[PDB]
Amino acid sequence: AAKVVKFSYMWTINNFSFCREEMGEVIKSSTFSSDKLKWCLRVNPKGLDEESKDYLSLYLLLVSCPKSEVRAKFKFSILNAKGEETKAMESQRAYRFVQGKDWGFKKFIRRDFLLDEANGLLPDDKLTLFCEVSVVQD
Amino acid sequence: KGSVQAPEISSNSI
Ligand SMILES: [Mg+2]
Ligand SMILES: [Mg+2]
Ligand SMILES: [Mg+2]
Ligand SMILES: [Mg+2]
Ligand SMILES: [Mg+2]
Repeated sequence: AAKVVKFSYMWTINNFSFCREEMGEVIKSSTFSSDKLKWCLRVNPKGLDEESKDYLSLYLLLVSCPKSEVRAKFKFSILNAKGEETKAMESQRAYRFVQGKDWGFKKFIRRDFLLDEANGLLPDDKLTLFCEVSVVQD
Repeated sequence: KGSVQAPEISSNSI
């Protein structure tokens, strides 16, 4: 019965089709708090390498903690045009964070699925991501 | 592999 504390963060990226970031370039969210933990989201619209260039990557970064390492699970999902969390993926288990360290999905969602208006993922050209962080308490 | 998503988790994205 580990003690887990869950919180949810919403980040909306505006005019997403217009993003000019290429492979390797990153968009960072603003910092957010859980308990003295600080986090941010990193998004690579066109991945990080030729490998993942057809995908958007999504990563959770620990910006601040008050001791040495943090143990946490994370779930990323996308808000669709019907109002539903869509394409959720979670860590099956907790990952070890220190300040500066990201964990995430290099291939979080195929670009040509994201850009397909039939999947309703860019309502008004806005990409809305949710991140639920589950921090295991010591 | 053409998949909408891949579940692998990794780090040092920078
Ligand atoms: Mg924005
Ligand atoms: Mg913004
Ligand atoms: Mg830039
Ligand atoms: Mg789904
Ligand atoms: Mg590991």
